[PDB]
Formats: sequence, structure tokens, C-alpha cells
Amino acid sequence: ESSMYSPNAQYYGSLHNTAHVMLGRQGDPHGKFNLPPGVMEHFETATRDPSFFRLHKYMDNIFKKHTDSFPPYTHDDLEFAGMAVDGVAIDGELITFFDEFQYSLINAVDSGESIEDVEINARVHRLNHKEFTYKITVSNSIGSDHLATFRIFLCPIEDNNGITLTLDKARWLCIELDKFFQKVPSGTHTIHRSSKDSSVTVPDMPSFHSLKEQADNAVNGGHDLDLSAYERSCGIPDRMLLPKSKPEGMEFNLFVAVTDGVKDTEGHNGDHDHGGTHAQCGVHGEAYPDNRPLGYPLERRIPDERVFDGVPNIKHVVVKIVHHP
Amino acid sequence: ASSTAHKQQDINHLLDKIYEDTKYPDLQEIAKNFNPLGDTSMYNDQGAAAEVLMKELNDHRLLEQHHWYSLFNARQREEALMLFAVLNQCKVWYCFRNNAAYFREQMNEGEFVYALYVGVIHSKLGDGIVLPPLYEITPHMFTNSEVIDKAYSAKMTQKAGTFNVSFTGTKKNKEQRVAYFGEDIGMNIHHVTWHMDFPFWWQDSYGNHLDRKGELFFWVHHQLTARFDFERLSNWLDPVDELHWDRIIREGFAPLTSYKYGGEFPVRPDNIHFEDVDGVAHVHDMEITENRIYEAIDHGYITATDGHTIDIRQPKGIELLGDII
Ligand SMILES: *[C@@H]1O[C@H](CO)[C@@H](O)[C@H](O)[C@H]1NC(C)=O
Ligand SMILES: [Cu+2]
Ligand SMILES: [Cu+2]
Ligand SMILES: [Mg+2]
Ligand SMILES: [Mg+2]
Ligand SMILES: [Mg+2]
Ligand SMILES: [Mg+2]
Ligand SMILES: [O]
Ligand SMILES: [O]
Repeated sequence: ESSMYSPNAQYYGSLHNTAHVMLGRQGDPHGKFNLPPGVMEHFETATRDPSFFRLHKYMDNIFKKHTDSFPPYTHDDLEFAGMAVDGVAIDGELITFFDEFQYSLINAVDSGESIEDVEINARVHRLNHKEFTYKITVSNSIGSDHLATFRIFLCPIEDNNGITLTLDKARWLCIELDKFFQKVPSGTHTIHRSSKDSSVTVPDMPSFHSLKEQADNAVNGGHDLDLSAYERSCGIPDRMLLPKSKPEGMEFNLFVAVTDGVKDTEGHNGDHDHGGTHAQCGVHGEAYPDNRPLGYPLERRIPDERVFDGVPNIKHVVVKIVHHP
Repeated sequence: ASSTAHKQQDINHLLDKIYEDTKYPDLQEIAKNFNPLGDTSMYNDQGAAAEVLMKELNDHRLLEQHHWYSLFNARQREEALMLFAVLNQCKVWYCFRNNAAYFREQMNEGEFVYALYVGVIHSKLGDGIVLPPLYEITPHMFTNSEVIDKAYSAKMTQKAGTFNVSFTGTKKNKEQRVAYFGEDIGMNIHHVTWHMDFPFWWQDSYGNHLDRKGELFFWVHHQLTARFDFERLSNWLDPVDELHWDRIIREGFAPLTSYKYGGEFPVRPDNIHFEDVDGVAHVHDMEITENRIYEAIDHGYITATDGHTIDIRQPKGIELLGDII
């Protein structure tokens, strides 16, 4: 990155952070023009720049050489004994669209001494999607109910040239859609999971105006302020859960891995509240609740798809996403 | 005979008219009749260095007289150091003087001058001797070709004269603004004498240790660099850039100087990339060497031949770096 956890910054330096600055300053690399830092030199702005993603794919491939170095998982590595994913389905169509969102620009303008404010807003078009529900039918043939981790990814089927991807060629392109822990009772049952409850996403933030209104009303009235329903600001926006896709529709693989929750959450309790954004943002003030490597079970090479196809607790199905322009 | 007067006179005579057979009859007699192998008790090494050099001479393996000499040439340096090694083992002045007279007439003049200088500097027998300035012993190495040609013309016409030197280049060449620094004859004597006092070929088996040599190597060259940049600042120029093996050397050079034997010194064009030098190194070898030195610096240790660490996070570290650089 590097962080202050680095055991040896004198030798390994700070590749990623220095690269942000190197790229950010390429419009004035020697300081001759008195230009300020580039958008790459702020986390507020860095993803605006196309080169952000070329830099971060470069970095991602460094990590990938490490994750590719381990032995591929075996059947016995992956099998959650007695747990079968019988079916994966979605209630509701997968549809994306653009809608409108407003925020205030008042803090950006200069206020006169004893002249009144005026409302000044920006209106942006943002991606969004309709709500839907996963229906994951699992058969628990162990003699008792068992905690399970449900891991949900969206994976490409074909590339931009229309070439069908192998699982090994798809896995590093998959995007995480959800991760949750749930007790699976003995027998066959369909687990229902709302898109709105994804542990990858969080809602749009409440406005400054709304926070002022609520705090002022509580302080002025002597009432307690309860903002506990508000989620953290770390997490993919709910509205961006799905890729835009195309008006004509695109097909993707919806990948579901159901893994041993007692093992995955050992030491972190499978009954405890892990918040709304634990997949990538962790749990505020707590250890990370999933002991598995980030990306499990897609983070190792899969040279032989037969291994995954023979694991009953893994299943993928084709879904279609349509963009409504 | 060991008095400072006689030792100084002997050295003066040995260095007089160095490109011709000695014109001093007493040195002529020694060169004809002295046997370096004739009394091993003359030497602190029981005569070994004299045997080594005489074998090279008797096998006709030494560089001919009237030929260019470069201290950076491995074989020519080895030959000069064979004579140094003999002089360095002499117990008494007559051994030193007689070997110098003997080998003056047998060995290349550049090797001989080098060996005699470092022999005087590094032998207690040399104490009290003042070495003549090399710009009068080998004036070609300190005098541009035009002035040498006027000296040749003065000799051809048997007419005494004094000729003005007036710096290389033209006024169109901004680098000429600071030619008075690196072309100053005393600055060049400073530089050659530092390296004679602190030679990279020194081994403590020659008799004593050269304290902090590697750190003094860093410091004397740091000061040459910083002093040159002060002349540039004095003359409305920017500081020098640093060399890079993969980047152009912007500023070329036409020495307009010649060897006594070997021809004119070669010119380097402006704005050239480094090329591999046959028999020396590839440019890429220089980059790898640089990388390995920076690896030691950033590790905080030098790696020994058997792999163990040599700590440089201590005051001697800069000296050890000078040793390896
Ligand atoms: C050489 O320099 C001296 C003193 O600077 C001067 O008197 C003399 O005329 C010069 N000779 C030539 C040929 O310029
Ligand atoms: Cu980054
Ligand atoms: Cu030097
Ligand atoms: Mg959430
Ligand atoms: Mg299998
Ligand atoms: Mg001769
Ligand atoms: Mg080399
Ligand atoms: O980033
Ligand atoms: O970052």
C-alpha cells in the first residue's frame, strides 16, 4: 500500500501510495507550471480518472501472482459435507436505470456578512436498479441445523469479443454481490435474501440538511436523537449493486458458494450482529468476521472446472440483466 | 646517501626527461649493472616481489616503452604495481633508488612514473621527498594540443618561448564558463594525488591500513561535485544533472589534448546514449551493479560472499559502502 504495518518500509517503500502521486502529477511532473495535485492525489476524486483503474489493475495483478501461487482447491477442500445447493433463482427482474439525485452546493459558495443564504443544489444522474430477492434452495442432510456462509458473486460468461470464458478465466473478473451467515435447518429449504440487505452495499447518505434538522429538533426540544438506523458510508452504493448491462440484455453467471459457517465465523459468533457492510468494510470496532481468505472460494486458480462442478455446496446459474434507458 | 638532499636529487633525476633513456651516467651505470635479484636481504619480503617482476620482464610480458598507460587498464596497472611492490619492500634507500633506476630503463614510462610516485608516497623511505608536479613530468596530460604543438615547434627551431593556454571550447559553449575548475592544473594534481594516497588497489599486506579510506572516497568526491556546482552557480548555470545509464549524456566534450604516445584524446558528442564497451562492460551491467548497491543500502546490510549480513546501520557503514562502490 504501504501502511505502517509494513515490516520493512525502508526496503519495500510505498508502491501504491507513491504511484497515486506519480500519476497525479504527470500534468506538471517537475513543478514548472505551479499546478495543484491531480485528481489521483485524493480519495474523493481518484476514481474520476480513467488511469485509476489501469493503475489498480496493475496492482491487482501483483496480488494475483501471490494468490495464483497456491495449489488449486480440491473437492475435499471445498465440500461442506451434507450441504447441497439444489437451486438458485431470483424473484424479480434484474433491471438497471438512471435516476436523479440532488445535493447542496451551499458550502461551496461564499456567504456575505449579514446577507441571507439561498438554496443552491446540484442534480446528478446516477445508476440504480430495481429490488430483487435471491431464492437459494439448500438441502441439509447433516443430522442437525448448521450455520452456513452464503457467498454470492456475479461472473461474466463471455468477453467483449463474444468468446466464452472458462471458469479460471472468469473467476478474477467476478464481482462480490453478497455474503451472509444463516442457520440452515435439516431438510430442504429455500433461503430468501433481499438485494437491499447486501453486506457489500450501503444506502445513499442522509443529506446535511436532514442531519441538521434532526439534530436541531432533538437539541431544541430536549429529545433523544436516535440515528442508529443509519448505516456506515463505507460500502458500494446500494444503487450500484449491479452492472449497467445493455438495453438488449446481457447474461451473466450468478455464482453461489455455501460454506461451513461454524468454521468461517469461529471466534466471531454466528449469532452476533456484523453490521451492514462487513464484506469489504468489516465490522466497526471488531475483528473481521469471516476467517476465509478474501474472495473465497474464487481466489485460487481453477485449472480443472470438474473440481468445482463436483462440489454439491457450489452452484452457478445464468441470469439476465436489462438496462432501461 | 640516504639524506633528504640526495634522495630528492635522485628522484629529480629519475623523473627528468622521462620519455628518453636516462641522461645521468650514475643512473646509467646502475641500470646496466644492478641486479634486483642479487641480495635478498635488501627486502622485507626476502626478495619475492623482485623475483615476480623480473620473471615478467625476462618473459617479455611487460608493456613496451613509448605507449599510452591507463591506471584503469587491469594488466597495465598490475605491471605498475609489480614495480611498486618491489620499491615498497626495500629496506634502505639504495635498494629503492637502484630498483627505480633499473626498471626506469626496462618498463613503460607511464607505469614507471605511477609506481615511483606511489612508492615514494607509501614507503617510509619517501618521507621528506617532494614529488615534482606531474604537469611538468608528463606535460601532455595537463596541456592542450595546441600549446604542445607550439612547444614542439620551439624545439624544432631551437628557440625558447612561453606559450599561453586559453581553455577548451568556444564561448558558444556554456560549459566553457567553468572550464577553469576542472582544467586547473592544481585541481588535477589534487585529484591524482588523492588517489595515489588512497589507492583502490591498496591491500594492507603492503604494510599498513588506510584509515576510513572508503568514507574519504565518498567525501573527497562529494566536495569536488559540490565545488563544481558552486562554480556553475557563480556563472549563471544550473547545477549538473546526474548521469543515468539509460538516459542521454547531454554534455559532450572535445579535450583538444593528446597523449605523448597514443594520439589525440577522443571526443564525445553531445546528447549520446551509453553504448556497451567491448572488453569492459555492458550498459546493463552498470544498472545491475547500481541496483545491487542500492539493495544493500535499503536492506541496511551488505551481503557477504557466503550470504551472511554485514551491518551498515552504523557509523562505519558509509565507509563499507565506499569500499564496495
Ligand atoms: C600571453 O599572455 C601575456 C600576459 O597575459 C601577454 O603579454 C602576451 O602578449 C600573450 N601572448 C599572446 C600571443 O597572446
Ligand atoms: Cu489506490
Ligand atoms: Cu577520483
Ligand atoms: Mg447493507
Ligand atoms: Mg469435486
Ligand atoms: Mg628507454
Ligand atoms: Mg559492472
Ligand atoms: O485507491
Ligand atoms: O487507494
